Amino acid sequence: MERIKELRDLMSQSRTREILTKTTVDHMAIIKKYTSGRQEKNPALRMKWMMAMKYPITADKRIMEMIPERNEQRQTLWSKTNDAGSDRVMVSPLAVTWWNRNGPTTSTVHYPKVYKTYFEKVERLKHGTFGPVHFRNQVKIRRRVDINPGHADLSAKEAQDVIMEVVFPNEVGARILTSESQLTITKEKKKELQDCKIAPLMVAYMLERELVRKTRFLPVAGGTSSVYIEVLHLTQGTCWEQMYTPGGVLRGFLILGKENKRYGPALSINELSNLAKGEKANVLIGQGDVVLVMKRK
Amino acid sequence: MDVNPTLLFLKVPVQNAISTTFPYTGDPPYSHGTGTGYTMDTVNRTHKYSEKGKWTTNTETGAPQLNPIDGPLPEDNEPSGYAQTDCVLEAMAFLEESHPGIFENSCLETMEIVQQTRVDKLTQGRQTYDWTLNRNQPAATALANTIEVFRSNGLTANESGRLIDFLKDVMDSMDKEEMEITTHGKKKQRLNKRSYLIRALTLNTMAIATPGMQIRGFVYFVEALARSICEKLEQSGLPVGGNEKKAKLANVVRKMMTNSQDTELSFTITGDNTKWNENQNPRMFLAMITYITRNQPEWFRNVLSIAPIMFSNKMARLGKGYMFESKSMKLRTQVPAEMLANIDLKYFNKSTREKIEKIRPLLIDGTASLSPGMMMGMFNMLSTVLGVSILNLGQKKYTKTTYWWDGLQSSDDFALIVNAPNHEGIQAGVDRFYRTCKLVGINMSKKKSYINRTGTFEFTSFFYRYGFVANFSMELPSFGVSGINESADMSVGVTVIKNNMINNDLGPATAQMALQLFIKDYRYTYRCHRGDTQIQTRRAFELGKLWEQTRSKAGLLVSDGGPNLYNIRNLHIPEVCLKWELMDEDYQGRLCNPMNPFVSMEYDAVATTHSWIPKRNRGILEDEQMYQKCCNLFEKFFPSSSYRRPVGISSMVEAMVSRARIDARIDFESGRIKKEEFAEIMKICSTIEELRRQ
Amino acid sequence: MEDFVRQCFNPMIVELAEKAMKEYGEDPKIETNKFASICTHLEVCFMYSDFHFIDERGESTIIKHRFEIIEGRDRTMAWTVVNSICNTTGVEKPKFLPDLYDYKENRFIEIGVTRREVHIYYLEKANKIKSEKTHIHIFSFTGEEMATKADYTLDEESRARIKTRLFTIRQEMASRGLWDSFRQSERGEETIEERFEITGTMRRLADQSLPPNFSSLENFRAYVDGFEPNGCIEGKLSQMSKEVNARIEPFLRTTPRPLRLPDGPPCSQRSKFLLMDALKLSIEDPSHEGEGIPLYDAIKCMKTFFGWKEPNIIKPHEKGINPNYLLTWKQVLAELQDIKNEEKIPRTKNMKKTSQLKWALGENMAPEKVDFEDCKDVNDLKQYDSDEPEPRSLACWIQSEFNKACELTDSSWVELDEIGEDVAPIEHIASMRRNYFTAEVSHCRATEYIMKGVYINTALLNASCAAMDDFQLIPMISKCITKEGRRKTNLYGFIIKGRSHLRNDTDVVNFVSMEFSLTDPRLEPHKWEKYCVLEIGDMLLRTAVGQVSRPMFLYVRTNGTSKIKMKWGMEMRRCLLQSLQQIESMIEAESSVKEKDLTKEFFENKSETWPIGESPKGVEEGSIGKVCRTLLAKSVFNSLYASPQLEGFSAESRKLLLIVQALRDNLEPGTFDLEGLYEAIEECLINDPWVLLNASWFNSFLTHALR
Ligand SMILES: [Mg+2]
Ligand SMILES: [Mg+2]
Repeated sequence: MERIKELRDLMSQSRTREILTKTTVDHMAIIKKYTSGRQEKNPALRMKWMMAMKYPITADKRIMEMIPERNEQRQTLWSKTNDAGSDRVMVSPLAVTWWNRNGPTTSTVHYPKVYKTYFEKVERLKHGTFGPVHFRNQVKIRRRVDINPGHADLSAKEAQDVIMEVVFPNEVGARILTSESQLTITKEKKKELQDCKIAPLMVAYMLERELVRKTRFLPVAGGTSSVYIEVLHLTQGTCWEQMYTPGGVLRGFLILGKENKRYGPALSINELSNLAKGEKANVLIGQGDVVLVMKRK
Repeated sequence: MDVNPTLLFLKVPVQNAISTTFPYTGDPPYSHGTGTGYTMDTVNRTHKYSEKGKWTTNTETGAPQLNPIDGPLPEDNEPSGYAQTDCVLEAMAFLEESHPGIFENSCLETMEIVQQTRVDKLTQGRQTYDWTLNRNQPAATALANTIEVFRSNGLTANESGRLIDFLKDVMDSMDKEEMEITTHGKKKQRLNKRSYLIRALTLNTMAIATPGMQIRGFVYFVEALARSICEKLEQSGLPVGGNEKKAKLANVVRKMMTNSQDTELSFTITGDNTKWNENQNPRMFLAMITYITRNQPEWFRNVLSIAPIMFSNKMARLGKGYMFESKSMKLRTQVPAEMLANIDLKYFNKSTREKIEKIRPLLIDGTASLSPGMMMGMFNMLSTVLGVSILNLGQKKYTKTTYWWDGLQSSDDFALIVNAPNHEGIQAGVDRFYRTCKLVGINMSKKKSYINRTGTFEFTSFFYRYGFVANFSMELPSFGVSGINESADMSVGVTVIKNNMINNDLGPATAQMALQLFIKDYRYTYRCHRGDTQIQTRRAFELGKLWEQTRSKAGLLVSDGGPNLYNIRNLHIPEVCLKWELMDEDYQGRLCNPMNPFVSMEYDAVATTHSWIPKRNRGILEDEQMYQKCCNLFEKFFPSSSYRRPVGISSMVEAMVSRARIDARIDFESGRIKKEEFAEIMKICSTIEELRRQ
Repeated sequence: MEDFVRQCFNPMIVELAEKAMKEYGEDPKIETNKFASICTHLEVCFMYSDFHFIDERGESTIIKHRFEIIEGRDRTMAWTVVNSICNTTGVEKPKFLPDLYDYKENRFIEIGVTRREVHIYYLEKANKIKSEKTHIHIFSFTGEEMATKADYTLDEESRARIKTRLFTIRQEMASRGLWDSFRQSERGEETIEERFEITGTMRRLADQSLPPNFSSLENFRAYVDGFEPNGCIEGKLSQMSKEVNARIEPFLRTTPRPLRLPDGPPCSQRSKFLLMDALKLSIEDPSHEGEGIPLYDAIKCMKTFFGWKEPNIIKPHEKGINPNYLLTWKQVLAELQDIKNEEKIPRTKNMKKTSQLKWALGENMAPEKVDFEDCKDVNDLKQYDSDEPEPRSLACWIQSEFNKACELTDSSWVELDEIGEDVAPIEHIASMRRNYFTAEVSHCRATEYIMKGVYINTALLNASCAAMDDFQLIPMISKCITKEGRRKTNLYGFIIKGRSHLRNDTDVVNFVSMEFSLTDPRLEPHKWEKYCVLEIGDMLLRTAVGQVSRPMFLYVRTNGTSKIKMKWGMEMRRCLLQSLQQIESMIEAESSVKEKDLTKEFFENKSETWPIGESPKGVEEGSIGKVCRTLLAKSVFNSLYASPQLEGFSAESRKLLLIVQALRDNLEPGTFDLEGLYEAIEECLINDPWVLLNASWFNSFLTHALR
């Protein structure tokens, strides 16, 4: 298949083979920072020039199935061309507009669930009340203020564990797998996002914004709660202050050792549920560690 | 009637209309004031302010080096580089005495930082001088080139992933008798010990100068220590910014004026220290680092001293050179600065002639030897520490007189406030502060400095007047489209306006006008005008059809031809969520359908059909994307690597192979791939395993 | 790391390890890796010992204690315990300290946790300690383990628990960025501290980086380590001559003097297009076929004017060849007529290369690039001429330019996009301020200049991008809304763009600009030194005597532009923002003093006037709208005449303005090198008309403010 063949091609070259065999997973992120080339200068001018092109956007081959080649006015929405990396077709913004006005509708029930923080902001602003504006000399005072309140019970690393369990179940490390009990929030989010077609990376980012506490060192002259820091641009200025009130199963495993070929091919984390109470098995955990483990008895 | 805008100052005080004195909102279109001549000028000026020091010849590079430390005390008011070691050490000692435990705690914090740092930290810099290519390159490219050359020269410690091990590799490379550079079919160059040393000790001129990779990590550690020191100093203007500067200006004025008695006299100097880096000696920085790191583990002191040690033997690259032209036949040519040391002196003007004669004895293999002084932008916070120490020397317990001073220092400006019984005491205090600054090598700009009764002053483009501070240290940012896509552009525009309001003192009406200008630019760029309008564009027909079809036009995004609902109230709200309640159900479902064929500063944006990816248009490493090609193909084996930094013991290839085998087995056992595909994948995995074992 | 150690292990083990480190005088704060190693060893030993008992028959049951700990106790007490055990059970004396005692196996068990591989650690321990009758168990953080004769005393469950604990500790260290240092700090069976030495070349460089009276870095370190402050600064100050001082010179009402403006011939116009001399041919209500495309709009605008005649030179360009300019204009007219009679015109019209166009665009005039060595003997070869610029004197035309840029036009030039409805009171205040400013500036001439620059630079950039190597003809066009509300399209002239092989942002593309005008150049020839001016027709104007025919001229000049300059011109709308900000700033400042909103007082009073100009009678006051328009014109002229001299003058004269302000506040201002500041200010005054006008403005302000 494509990915294994690309891996073999990379391992054919001496230098890339050297990197792959030498670099451990721990250091992968480090070499992720060794970028080449340069960054575009004047990206705004580049985008303006691109928008004048007939087909400046990249889509996938699937767009041929539903989006027609031309609209009523005979304007060509997409053409036949590739990006030299994959079967990415070149399309126009007319295709985006045509999808928005005629594309297949779906049920957007997960969007309020996934983007809970944004809709909470919308509700807080919607039902808020304003008071007068007071002009005076402003005495700002610096403090740490919660940009994101996060879950009160969950910590930062514990929130990351929840996110990993929810979004990437078969990439959880030994700490999650060897734990004894699962958190209620984990089961709640699992049930909530059972059948969600939004990108898992976006879901992970949203869960991070919702559960992880983030704090910033800011100067304030009033309310210093999470609901008040988001409307800071609206409530304070150089010499004015605006009175506002906001309107609002896979656990209990013990690592026995490294991979043991006599116990069979390595398993996935999801298929550890079919092991008996005590049965030993090789399993891939984390980001590629094959370990022989077993259930507690 | 001749219009004279500055006559407005006859009524409005200068502080209230200071904005009218700043000509540009944005970088001006000339970017002039640099070149080889300017580099020669700064080198000559630095050597002239120290000329009464001791001359030596470096035993490792042969570079002439001037040492003004402990030189004769100045007799005039011209800039001097004769810092006294005892005076600097005494200033550090008194700063420690007035802030007991400051150096020890800073050292502990920097020790944790030094132990926990990673090599990729060096990829976060700006244009850096690559010695492997002898030219400026991006930080990541230069770091990768250096790592490749070190590997080809048998230097590997940096493979541990720790910056300290990369620095150990740099130290080891300094001992290499020969350095081999291979350029890509192949071209081999050999640098002897002296050539590599000089190359590793250069700062390239095109902050003005740029160092190479061999000093960046040491400088980073030294600046981390300086940051720790400065965070504990109330008189330091760094690293805080925004309204923190306002608060500390107010605090210094309050403490110097309110505390004073009814008969005490208070004055304030708005003082400039322009070009005071020329008289900042690396040896004095080594002295103060040595004093700071007293009673610390020897390795920590070794690193922290290695930084100034390298800066002491630094070399300056002259740059592009000169351009010659002829009128007889209209000829032109470029003369590099490398031949500038062995050329006649009739092709240049008089002033360039004098520059060349002045700098010739310092030239060593295309670089000028510059031991004294520093270049701006490297040890800013250490210089802030020195200036704050001199400010701390202004307490009554250190002056032993009736006058006393206090102020603010930020490495590019200073503000002083002197209290004394009468005018004579104010003069005496000013003289004492100036003379102590001279003792520690700090030179004050008399032309750009001025004094007046406390109540109004300036500091780092913050203008204080009777308690009201106007912040004008930053320019208005660009309010046009960023250029990622419709969703990202809208989110970034609103977020930029909001953050400028929060931090850059952007006014409400100015914020509204900026929002209007951004919306105009966005509509022009993405051809997403209101749709009810009659602007003719290739996207006009579809937008008009969508506008006629829809029932609630307020729910349409601006990219879909909807109206702009953004005001100061909702700049913090994503556009999709802002008008989610007003959207038509069918339009909302189409726009937010995850199965669409388009979707593939931290800003908040919902993933919609407008999140498309635009068309992408388009040394020491044979393949420059080698590391990216490896890191990609790992994310499609472990998607979580995109969100979380991966952790594991096994090598990348072994992890990918194990994942491939497991996935192939699982997908074959579910009737998703056939026997032939399973056999092919297993065979390829076996081939990869053999390759890794080979 | 220390935080991780404290938060990872239970407090009992933390206290045990702290006591163990204290016994050897090791500070956990500085030796963090050793602390972590001790904690891990103690945790593993306790896990090995715990959950193991001995039944009454002799077998071991998991719930007498099967194991006795010897590592987590004092060395003397540990020796006491080991001696008692050996005496009671008759076991051989261990040469070194054991970890625990196994009663069931009646032996001494040593447990070792290794950061490296297990077998190497086991071999080292066997070669070092084992000797005789000692069981050794080695664990690793990677899940491996080793034991003598492959004999493991514990059951698989406890070994699995220990392996899992070590594996998770490894994972958490890796996630926290501590595993590298922890793994690199193990050599054999000990745990060293970080090592970073200065040797070889670096040691010599360090020994060469000291004050004059030190030979080695170690000696300098010794001097600094024992240094104590003993009146060093006081003695040095008493030794320094009194000539080194900062004497304050008072700044009174009689000390400041006018800036000395440069002398010489009057300065000339250097803008890219005409400002107050511009003439536009306009079509109202652009309802013609192919609307919105500049070429056809330019054609229609040209058609509206009757009065074209034979062009001729009236003001020659002293540096150029006038016939080339005349032929370029004739060729433009001929090509326009050709496309007109062709009846089928495309979006863009590219001029045919011609001798006149080749010369006017400076094509091939660029000297060829040759190696210096191949031409080093040329007698005429010299460094690229960078002599001092020729000084120029201030001319009255720049003041007239600004005066005309400050006044109102009969039509609107800027139409801003809508924003959301205002709800918050601060939003209403902001809207009121913005709407007043926009109403005052929408019809200003400076807004017309902004739009002119934006349109022209956008067209030039697009032509350069598309027609890389074609002599594209670019009409100079602007859009307007009249009082009646009918759209109007204005044509000021044409620009012919030369070769546009623009690789970098600062390389020049040369163009030729021809611009309609109604002003005769002969009145101010010095203003038009860079122009060749032709008389291209006659225009009828309605006056008291009927239709008067006045000559209509064409200002023609060769110019050049870069990508950065075009981008700068396209961003001229920012000027509006700047002006608004300035006005807002003033209000805010005043509000801070008055503790109340002053938008109405600033805008709706219509009786407060600001000093905004000067006349023979004296200082002239203007309304708020006049101040807004003047600030907008100043911003637009700063953008149009941006130069290093302008920013130098602004920065240097800000200090003098603040000093004068302090004098006006009775704050007893004083200086140190005031003459130096005057020299710095005056060094920026050479030839730029805008900077010279600003200097004259400052002089007038000084005259009035000192009084
Ligand atoms: Mg200053
Ligand atoms: Mg200042």
